[PDB]
Amino acid sequence: SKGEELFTGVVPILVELDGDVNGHKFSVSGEGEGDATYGKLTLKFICTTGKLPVPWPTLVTTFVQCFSRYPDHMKRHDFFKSAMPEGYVQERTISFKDDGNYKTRAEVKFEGDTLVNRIELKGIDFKEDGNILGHKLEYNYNSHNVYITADKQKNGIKANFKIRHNIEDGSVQLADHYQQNTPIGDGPVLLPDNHYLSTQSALSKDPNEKRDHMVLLEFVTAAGITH
Repeated sequence: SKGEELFTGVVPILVELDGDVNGHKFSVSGEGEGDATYGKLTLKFICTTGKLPVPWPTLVTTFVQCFSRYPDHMKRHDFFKSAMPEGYVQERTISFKDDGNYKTRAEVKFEGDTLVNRIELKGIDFKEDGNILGHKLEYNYNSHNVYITADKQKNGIKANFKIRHNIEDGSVQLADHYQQNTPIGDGPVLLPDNHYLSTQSALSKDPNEKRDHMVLLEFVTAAGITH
């Protein structure tokens, strides 16, 4: 795609989120850069409203799959880059097993040469002292498969996957994800064959940062198609 060519080098990224989870209103700003050649993301996020009222890991999937590494032979399946620069809408329902849900609506597009992800997040029916509002999740992140399918009537894609958040007692908090993406612009976009994105993420802290924050290093490769 034409859009593919926008990602051959390192691209600056901005993430802005406004959230309301059980009436706790918050905002997050993130900065960093992506190198889709290597499937690579590096960002730092700051909660600009004070303390983040949910655990940082729960927001990772919400906080730019255009930076996934599509192998050359899978170029024709890369919806995400094909929608650029005009971008795509990304909507999800994230269901935390036996707890509440997030519903997110985001727009991912270029502002100049910077790739931007603007998100509105709404969370409801969380348990006051469950794993989310009670901050019982470990500060770490597992490796997942994101299963993608074409959504032809929307000129886009769907994704369905399970995220596992480790709980501090050694257990796991499942977060079922259902996702739909829709292009914004009028250029042709790629409608993929079934495939998945294999993810890995490492969370850290900046030792000199006293605001509530998250440093994220993530690698994602598309897979599941041989030719």
